[PDB]
Amino acid sequence: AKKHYFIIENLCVGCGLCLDKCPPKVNAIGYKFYGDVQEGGFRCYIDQAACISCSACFSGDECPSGALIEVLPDGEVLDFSYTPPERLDFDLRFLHRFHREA
Amino acid sequence: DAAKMRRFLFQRTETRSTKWYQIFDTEKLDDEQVVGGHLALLGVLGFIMGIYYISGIQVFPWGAPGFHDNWFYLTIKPRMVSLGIDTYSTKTADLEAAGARLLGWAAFHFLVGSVLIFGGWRHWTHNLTNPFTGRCGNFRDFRFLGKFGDVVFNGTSAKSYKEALGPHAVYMSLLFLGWGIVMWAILGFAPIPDFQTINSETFMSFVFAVIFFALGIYWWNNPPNAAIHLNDDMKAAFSVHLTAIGYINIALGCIAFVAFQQPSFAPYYKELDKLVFYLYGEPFNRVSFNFVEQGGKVISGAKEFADFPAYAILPKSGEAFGMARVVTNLIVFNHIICGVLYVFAGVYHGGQYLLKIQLNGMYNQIKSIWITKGRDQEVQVKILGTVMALCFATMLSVYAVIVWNTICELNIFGTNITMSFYWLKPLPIFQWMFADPSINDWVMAHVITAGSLFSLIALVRIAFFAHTSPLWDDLGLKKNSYSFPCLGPVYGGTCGVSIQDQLWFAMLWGIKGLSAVCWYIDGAWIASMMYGVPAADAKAWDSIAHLHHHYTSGIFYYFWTETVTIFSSSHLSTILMIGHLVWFISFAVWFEDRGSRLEGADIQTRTIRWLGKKFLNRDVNFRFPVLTISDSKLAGTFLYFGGTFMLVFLFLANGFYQTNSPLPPPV
Amino acid sequence: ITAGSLFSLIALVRIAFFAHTSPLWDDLGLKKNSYSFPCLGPVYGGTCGVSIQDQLWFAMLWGIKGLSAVCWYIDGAWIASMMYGVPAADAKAWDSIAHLHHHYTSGIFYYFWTETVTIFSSSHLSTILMIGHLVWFISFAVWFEDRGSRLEGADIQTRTIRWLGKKFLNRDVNFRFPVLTISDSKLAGTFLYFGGTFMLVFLFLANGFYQTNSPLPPPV
Amino acid sequence: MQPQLSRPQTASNQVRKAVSGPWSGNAVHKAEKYFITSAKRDRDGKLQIELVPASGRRKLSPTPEMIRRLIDGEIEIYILTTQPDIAIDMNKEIIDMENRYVIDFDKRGVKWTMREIPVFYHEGKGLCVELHNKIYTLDQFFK
Amino acid sequence: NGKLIALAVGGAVLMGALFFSVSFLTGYIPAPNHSAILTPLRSFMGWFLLIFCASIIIMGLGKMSSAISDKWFLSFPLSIFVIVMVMFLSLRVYWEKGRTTTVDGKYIRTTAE
Amino acid sequence: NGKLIALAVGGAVLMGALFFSVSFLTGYIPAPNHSAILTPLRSFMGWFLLIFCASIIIMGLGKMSSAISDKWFLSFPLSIFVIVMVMFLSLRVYWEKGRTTTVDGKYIRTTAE
Amino acid sequence: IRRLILAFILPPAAVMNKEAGTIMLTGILTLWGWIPGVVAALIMISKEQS
Ligand code: G2O
Ligand code: G2O
Ligand SMILES: CCCCCCCCCCCC(=O)OC[C@H]1O[C@H](OC(C)(C)CCC/C(C)=C/C=C/C(C)=C/C=C/C(C)=C/C=C/C=C(C)/C=C\C=C(C)\C=C\c2c(C)ccc(C)c2C)[C@H](O)[C@@H](O)[C@@H]1O
Ligand SMILES: CCCCCCCCCCCCCCCC(=O)OC[C@H](COP(=O)(O)OC[C@@H](O)CO)OC(=O)CCCCCCCCCCCCCCC
Ligand code: SF4
Ligand code: SF4
Ligand code: SF4
Ligand SMILES: [Ca+2]
Ligand SMILES: [Ca+2]
Repeated sequence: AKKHYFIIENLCVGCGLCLDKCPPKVNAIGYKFYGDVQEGGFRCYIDQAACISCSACFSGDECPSGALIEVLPDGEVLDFSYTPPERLDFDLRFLHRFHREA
Repeated sequence: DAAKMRRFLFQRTETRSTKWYQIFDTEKLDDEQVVGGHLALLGVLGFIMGIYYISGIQVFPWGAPGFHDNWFYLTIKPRMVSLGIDTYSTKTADLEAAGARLLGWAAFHFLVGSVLIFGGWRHWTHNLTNPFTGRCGNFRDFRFLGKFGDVVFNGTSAKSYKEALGPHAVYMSLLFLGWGIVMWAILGFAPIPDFQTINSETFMSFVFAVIFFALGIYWWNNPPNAAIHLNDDMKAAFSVHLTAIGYINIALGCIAFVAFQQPSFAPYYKELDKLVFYLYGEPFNRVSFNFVEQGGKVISGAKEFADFPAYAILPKSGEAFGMARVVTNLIVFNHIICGVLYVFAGVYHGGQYLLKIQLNGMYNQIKSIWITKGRDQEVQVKILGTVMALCFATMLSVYAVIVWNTICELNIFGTNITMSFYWLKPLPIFQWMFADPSINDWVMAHVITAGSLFSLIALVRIAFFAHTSPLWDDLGLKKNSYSFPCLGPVYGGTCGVSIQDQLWFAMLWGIKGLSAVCWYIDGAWIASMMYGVPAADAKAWDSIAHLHHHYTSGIFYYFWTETVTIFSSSHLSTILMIGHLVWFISFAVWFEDRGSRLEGADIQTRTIRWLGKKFLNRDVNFRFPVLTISDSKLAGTFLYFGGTFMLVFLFLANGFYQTNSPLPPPV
Repeated sequence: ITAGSLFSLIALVRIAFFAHTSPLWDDLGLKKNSYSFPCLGPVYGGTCGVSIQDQLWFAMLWGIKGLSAVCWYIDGAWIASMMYGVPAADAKAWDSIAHLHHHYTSGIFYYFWTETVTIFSSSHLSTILMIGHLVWFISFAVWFEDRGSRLEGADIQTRTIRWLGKKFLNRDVNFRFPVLTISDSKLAGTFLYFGGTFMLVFLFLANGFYQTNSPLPPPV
Repeated sequence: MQPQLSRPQTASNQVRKAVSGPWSGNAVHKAEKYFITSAKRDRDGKLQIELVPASGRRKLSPTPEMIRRLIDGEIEIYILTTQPDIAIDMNKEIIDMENRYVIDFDKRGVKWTMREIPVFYHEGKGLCVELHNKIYTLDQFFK
Repeated sequence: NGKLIALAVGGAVLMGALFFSVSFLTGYIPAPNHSAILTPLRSFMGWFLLIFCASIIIMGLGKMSSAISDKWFLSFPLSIFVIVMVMFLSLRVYWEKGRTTTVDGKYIRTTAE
Repeated sequence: NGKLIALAVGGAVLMGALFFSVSFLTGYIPAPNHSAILTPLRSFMGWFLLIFCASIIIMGLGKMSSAISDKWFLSFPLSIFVIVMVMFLSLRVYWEKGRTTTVDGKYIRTTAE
Repeated sequence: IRRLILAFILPPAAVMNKEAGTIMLTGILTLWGWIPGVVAALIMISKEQS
């Protein structure tokens, strides 16, 4: 289908939670090692030839490093199913009750 | 086919899962379902209270030998003697009345609990139809009771939890007044403001009834605002109330410990030392290998004593076995451990809700102070760092004091007990809260502070770093499951960062500061690890520090002394074995070995499949499942915590053995 | 002895065969290439402790039991049951019913009460006891699945020490707290566990025999 | 975050302002992360660069304002080498670069390796990406 | 299938017969008034019942999680409570039938001993 | 720098003036033949020595793990051996200066007691 | 004055200026006996003035 999902082998820490949600009948997600795993040398990949666009890896909302992206069918690249609204923040301290500022 | 296997270990994976131990998770429960569950559980509680009352029968007034003593009823017998429902009476005549009263109260609890369970079941099914009238009640808008439900709460049943606090407080005022009138009518005990008798309980029940009624009126007409607990009261309000109940329960344990030793409580607890107790599983009258029955008199194989025919349970005095403070310690430590556990669970469930609102952006959308404080990422770091620094200071100081005390006892490096911290007592302005204030009580206060701060470290890590931490902010990572055990060996390893694992670490850390209570309430001289041991100078504490009591033994020698009685009895011995068994099995799931277990279980599956063909026949498709590190940590925390506190119970329930005779120096 | 030898032989055989791959890891898309790596993360529900180093640690911890059996047999400590010589119901009746010519020290669990009266009576043995217990339980800080918790907390320690040293002391506090990686954590934990238990198995051995030849007539 | 409350060797690239940042947007990204999602050629030779945020809600362009927000250390731009508007043969360039240090136990990990490459702005040249010791520009060159 | 129980029971009875055979090979003096045939049979009964109870606890409590759900709001806690009450009544009608009294029948319930 | 060694000592001397100050408030009766001036100071010195020894052991065993290399072929076992020697000789010159005899000086070595 | 009396009586009450985490420090120091909290309150109430 459309909206391919991909894995960035630059944020991925190889936790495999994406692999846990990939259907066993399609081994879309896998492992590459290239070294010791104590130094992040166990990144994961998505075999785009086997991926059938389940959304399971991405919609599960478990990628901790934002390596799963789910590029949209046209061009849009997501990073997580929902993102907080990017709010301006400040600390509210009252004048002479509760707080006293200063 | 290597894929049919794959959707077998893709079944316990710690993704978002059903997790059978979350069927009653508050996310899928509404307010009325919570009401119904609590009502049904209170009915079951009444059932088990009736069962305990039945276990309290000693004469069965219709005529039969009664029940042997057990901790389930011995922990409440002082209360029933206080209420006049049971007696410390030496004669059968006054004990038949106590048995009849306990039987009647057990039947009353059975009936009331059945009614309560039926009501909770109907609330659980959203079926508030009155079968007698055929109408149906409205959970959202109901008259409370009738005319009383209109003069106060003029219709308009509470629509929100902050609006429900007030009607709840009026309900608790009704509970207080009902208990007061139950005292006054059924249990005698007119309300006299004499704060040395049970009559003061009725008087203060009426006083608290008035106080709670006024407070409920005020909070009905002026509901307070915690604001955020109104929305996800399933987890926010629930967890806040859980930690509040935990602190209340620790306070109740302290109140019990102080009160049960007072002279006003003497006819209920101290008088337990004038009784003889026949506990289930205690040393029974043994007989030789060739007993041939034929009662009345033993012919072959005379038993231990000619009395107590056959296999009767031998008597044990309440003075040598300090049943007074044994029951006091059982109650106090039960409520203290329950309070600590409830505080930990409240912090954990609050962290669960808080991660849930951090994931959907509601975290920044909280207005109440209780989150606008910790939404800083630096005040979080400052708070956790100062808690860690205070814990380090207190724990290092107290542990070095304990180690120096032990060194001076054993005279390691040629030291002496006069070099110890025997002079380090609480201040005279602090000596009022201890009897025989010494280095033991100072060490107890500092160990309580150190353990509380040590667990507070993980509690603060739950409260603040539910979704992200400054380490994981610096890394490109975020926590989004509250139950994931790890992200892997990346960065050298990411084990146990979720708030569930932080809860487990808080429990394990509070194990020390909580068992330190068991040592203390048993009088076990935590000021050093080897006390009362005849090695070099450990028996000189009573003289060098001018002690008035004589505590059992040091931290390590506590497992030698007072274990003379755990071993002396079969029931406590088998509890010891079971507790140790359950406890060390937690290593099979805490040790970083889950993948080894998975690999070995695959090997065993292939073996059983092959062993089912070489010798047996037919397919052997069954495969061995391995608990994942989320399940492994849950089961391990349960196994570890239960294994240690099935034997802390043994320390508590094997006797007091804290005589008031300070032994002289070895000289 | 047979059970413990075979039980540690399980880990030894896994070392000798599944050093690079196993039939489970053949069916997965995984291979072992480090002999010291601890895991591959929370994938497949977890891959903890699959290297030959970790299997060696498991073999050691498993042979701890079969070797404590040797300690308790050569001390005559009646490993045949968990209670012996304890006056509960019948643990003092073994020597009569079993027709023994020796009075073994105690049972398995009672072995820690008896033959410890002499450990306690001497300062040196008590100090060894305390140090062994301390070293042993410290191993939980690194064997438990807690390395990431320790790392997060250690970063908190670094930020605290540098915060407390910058605007209350002065100058940079560049030092950062190190945390043993899971491989280092498992190595240190295995040594801590093994030393903690066998610094006190020594106390079993070096505190007396106490296995007299007087078979304890039954209490009747 | 304050320098005295952070890990010692932390640069301003990894020091985040907006002290309560992690809960304002995605916690993974200290600064807002944008992706080059399309670079098409229409009419003239100039290419239209499309900056869609990691949130995937907008469809923006480099623009002087976002260029300033970039060079002020507030946003980050990546390309996702699997981008179909690429000029260099990234599939061969990724594969022959992993063949230096990756052993194909799975025989397909190198084949399906995709990574992000950051984009920086100098001024004289526009949004330019430095790849394989050579500085490519999105304007022509890299696409 | 019925072949598995025919082997679990078959294996249990085979190993019990093996215990009975090895009991005759070890020269031992039984208890004063006991039969050399029954006294190893009781031991094997205890051993097999121990392993079988462990199995059924693993077999049963593991299958409980596969069936526990929201529909177990009732009769799950009531089952645990009725287990309490059957155990408490068994500690009166099976274990320690009566209350400890001397051969004369006097209740030593206070410090009168 | 030097402010740390002015605070590690500064913190320790604070403990010296704090443990010694609270001994005069937590009213205690000292040892039969002892002075209240020095009896809290001895305990403080033992406590501080415990902490300082633990800290220096940690620092030393962390430093001789980054500094240890293949060049420590010698003087790694030789340092261990000389530590063993000094311990064994302190077992005779400082701790238990002589092999135990009676007050008269006689040796008892067999089961003649 | 009023603030010194507040610090002596309820040291957290006088110290509400400083921080969200400093107030916990003053409160828990007050929990430990009563002198540590008062000492912290006076120290950080004389620090913005002196
Ligand atoms: C009570 C103690 C233990 C066992 C009993 C045991 C049993 C076991 N373990 Mg273990 N284990 C630890 C304790 C125990 N591990 C600890 C403390 C650690 C941390 C160091 C630990 C660690 C690992 C790792 C890392 C691996 C294993 C395995 C592995 C399996 C091997 C399969 C086999 O050959 O059969 C051997 C199995 C038996 C002999 C079981 C027979 C029952 C008997 C009568 C004992 C009764 C059990 C219990 C006492 C009673 C409770 C019953 C209930 C009803 C009350 C096998 C089930 C491995 C596998 O799962 O696969 C190979 C694996 O990889 N472990
Ligand atoms: C003796 C036993 C223990 C400690 C001593 C301790 C200290 C400690 N632990 Mg621990 N720990 C366990 C035992 C001990 N955990 C176990 C058995 C488990 C498995 C359940 C475990 C697990 C975790 C997890 C998961 C985490 C931590 C941490 C954490 C830090 C918190 C910072 C703090 O409160 O400072 C307080 C630290 C002290 C007061 C240290 C001073 C003490 C003494 C006077 C010093 C003696 C030290 C030693 C006994 C002798 C060495 C001397 C030498 C000569 C031989 C803090 C250093 C956490 C961090 O790393 O930072 C937050 C973390 O995440 N743990
Ligand atoms: C000891 C455990 C290990 C600690 C060490 C952490 C290191 C772990 C990190 C592992 C890596 C490692 O170590 O190896 C590698 C490297 O290691 C070293 O690098 C460093 C680590 C930077 C040096 C060590 C730091 C310091 C010098 C050590 C010594 C610092 C010591 C511990 C000072 C702390 C003392 C504590 C904090 C006590 C502070 C307590 C404060 C007081 C008591 C407050 C309470 C009293 C007041 C409130 C009034 C009391 C009152 C009164 C009177 C009346 C009534 C009432 C009611 C009341 C309450 C080499 O240099 C390199 O070469 C080597 O590569
Ligand atoms: C032919 C090849 C061999 C085939 C047969 C071999 C397998 C046979 C094994 C059977 C028995 C297994 C040995 C034990 C297995 C063992 O010891 O390891 C612990 C085990 C975890 O094992 P794994 O799942 O890693 O692997 C075991 C594998 O054999 C199959 O799972 O289970 C637990 O965690 C127990 C906790 C269950 C949850 C209980 C939580 C606590 C509940 C309350 C109890 C405490 C009360 C509170 C007190 C604090
Ligand atoms: S979930 Fe994300 S971080 Fe984890 S293995 Fe998959 S792509 Fe990598
Ligand atoms: S979309 Fe489906 S097939 Fe593709 S990687 Fe995700 S789970 Fe696997
Ligand atoms: S050792 Fe286990 S829990 Fe720890 S990171 Fe590895 S897989 Fe996860
Ligand atoms: Ca006790
Ligand atoms: Ca021995």
